[PDB]
Amino acid sequence: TEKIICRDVARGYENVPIPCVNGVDGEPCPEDYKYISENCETSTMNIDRNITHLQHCTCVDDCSSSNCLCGQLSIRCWYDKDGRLLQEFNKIEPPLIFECNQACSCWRNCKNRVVQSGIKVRLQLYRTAKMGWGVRALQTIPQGTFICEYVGELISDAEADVREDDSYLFDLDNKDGEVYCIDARYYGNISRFINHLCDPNIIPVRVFMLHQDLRFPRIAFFSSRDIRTGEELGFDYGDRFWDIKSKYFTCQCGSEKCKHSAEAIALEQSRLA
Amino acid sequence: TEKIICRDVARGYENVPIPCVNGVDGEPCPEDYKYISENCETSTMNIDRNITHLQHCTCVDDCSSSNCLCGQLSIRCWYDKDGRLLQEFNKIEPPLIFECNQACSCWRNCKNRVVQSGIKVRLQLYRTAKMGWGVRALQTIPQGTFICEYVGELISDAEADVREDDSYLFDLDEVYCIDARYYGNISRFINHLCDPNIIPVRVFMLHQDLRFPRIAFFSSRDIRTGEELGFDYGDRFWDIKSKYFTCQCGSEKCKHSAEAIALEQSRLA
Ligand SMILES: C[S@@+](CC[C@H](N)C(=O)[O-])C[C@H]1O[C@@H](n2cnc3c(N)ncnc32)[C@H](O)[C@@H]1O
Ligand SMILES: C[S@@+](CC[C@H](N)C(=O)[O-])C[C@H]1O[C@@H](n2cnc3c(N)ncnc32)[C@H](O)[C@@H]1O
Ligand SMILES: CNc1cc(C)nc(Nc2ccc(OC)c(C3=CCNCCC3)c2)n1
Ligand SMILES: CNc1cc(C)nc(Nc2ccc(OC)c(C3=CCNCCC3)c2)n1
Ligand SMILES: [Zn+2]
Ligand SMILES: [Zn+2]
Ligand SMILES: [Zn+2]
Ligand SMILES: [Zn+2]
Ligand SMILES: [Zn+2]
Ligand SMILES: [Zn+2]
Ligand SMILES: [Zn+2]
Ligand SMILES: [Zn+2]
Repeated sequence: TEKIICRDVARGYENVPIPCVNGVDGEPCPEDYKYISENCETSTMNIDRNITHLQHCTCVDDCSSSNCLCGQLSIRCWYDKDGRLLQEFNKIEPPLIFECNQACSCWRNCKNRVVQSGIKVRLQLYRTAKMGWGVRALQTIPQGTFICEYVGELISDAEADVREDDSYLFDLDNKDGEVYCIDARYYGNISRFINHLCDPNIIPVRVFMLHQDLRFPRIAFFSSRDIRTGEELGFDYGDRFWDIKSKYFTCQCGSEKCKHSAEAIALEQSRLA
Repeated sequence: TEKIICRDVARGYENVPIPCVNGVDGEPCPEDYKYISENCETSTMNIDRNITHLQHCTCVDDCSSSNCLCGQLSIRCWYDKDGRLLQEFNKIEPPLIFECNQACSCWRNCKNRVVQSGIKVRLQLYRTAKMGWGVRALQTIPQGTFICEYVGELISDAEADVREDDSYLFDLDEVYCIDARYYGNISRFINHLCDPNIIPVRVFMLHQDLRFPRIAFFSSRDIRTGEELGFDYGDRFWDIKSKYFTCQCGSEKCKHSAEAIALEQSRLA
């Protein structure tokens, strides 16, 4: 039987509480980590926070025009009037998003500040059947809605390379130079509990807000389709993760489209010869 | 004969709107600065944002216990149940206040997060009689209430020493400064009073880089509606600006007026 174990795993560090339940086994509100709502550093990253380096807009409306420079650096501004991704949004090739910032002319409440406004939808940390902890929606979520940000600790590839647990890494794809990661292992928000789905229902988008240091995009998940209450959430972890993790365990998403089940895995070894 | 010029000079960045009114002359909503709710940088200040260098507490309560480490770092926690300073607060030389942080065990709603929770009282930017713009209250403000932070651009004393205008400099105790000239919030418009109803306090929140305390204003006594806010700018400012102009605070205790500046000029010779 199900029961509210933690009333709010975010200790009210979010716009809404995110409670945790377990109706599958006897594991408690996990506490092998620290909840944070915003990214953190351990080493010196020296994010460029130079207010003059900020590409801003001069809009004096609600930034709903196409003349918003902030909403040009991403071709179009990709948010509708209700702060959803355009139905025509490039869901496979997600461009960089530059939200309005503190150098802009617009008001804090313009139409180009979705991600920076924090979680809005009601989420729940819950015990899955076969994947441990997972996240699910306690409400329908229209396609294109912002769910939550992938928050954790900022580290270099050289740091990631030598960390015991690689279970909670997230790659920040940068065109040039050195590469960086978010490790949600020791520090993280709700999103650290999102599982991999072979048939995903959210997508990550690299976003820029209070700063535009291309080394460190913030990662925001939006719903790639309508989501029915109670439905588990999950993005595609991609092959990097699976190539490493397969020999240790097997996908359990269950989707017939499953590309990483013990069955589909062995089918390709069988297809080999 | 008073007009409302900006609905909110903070462009909706504060918890509340801060409107501007002019009942004196024909000067409009000031617009030769950028309004920001949080301190900004131009050049790198290399603040220490390392979460492990954060001294945290491990309370499970609302941090009311005398056992909250954060509280102790400040001698004790100086906030009452409603977030106001204690009547027994050192108003002359106030201690640094370490608020709870993101590494603390406590909840975001604990008793030790006043300043980080933003402006609560209703303020208004208005045109004074002889002091240009000023900030006044729209409500009574109980003593020890948190008002606003002095927000601006962090600069070294080397940088400050060669800034054209030194009118929006606020000093921290390596020397660094907040210059609210090109970037600032409502506090950039608080005038100087010889009878100051607010005091600065150095605070730490998301980080504990001691070079960079954030500056919070609290009422030093009760404040009636309409009453103008103002803090003693200190003698550094006046020993510079005296020869340029003189204090118009209007106080009977005023110590920088034309009268006073001449009274001590001759009270000597
Ligand atoms: C970032 S964590 C997600 C939260 C995790 N379920 C937990 O309870 O901590 C990812 C780890 O959860 C498990 N996991 C996530 N998605 C899975 C999936 N689709 N199938 C099987 N295990 C999965 C694996 O142990 C994986 O290394
Ligand atoms: C930090 S600004 C205060 C905002 C200023 N009233 C304005 O209109 O922008 C400080 C400047 O305001 C004026 N000022 C502030 N306090 C004053 C006082 N007590 N008497 C006269 N002028 C004052 C002087 O021009 C001073 O250099
Ligand atoms: C270990 N060193 C590095 C270095 C870099 C640049 N990226 C990564 N990324 C990485 C590696 C392994 C992973 O799983 C085994 C993952 C993922 C972890 C779970 N979160 C979803 C993304 C895949 C990411 N790791
Ligand atoms: C110009 N260079 C420097 C360097 C340093 C370390 N401090 C300062 N502080 C300073 C100088 C002049 C001031 O007024 C003329 C002020 C003040 C400005 C207005 N705000 C009230 C505090 C006094 C501060 N200035
Ligand atoms: Zn705009
Ligand atoms: Zn903008
Ligand atoms: Zn905008
Ligand atoms: Zn699968
Ligand atoms: Zn505490
Ligand atoms: Zn604390
Ligand atoms: Zn606390
Ligand atoms: Zn005076």
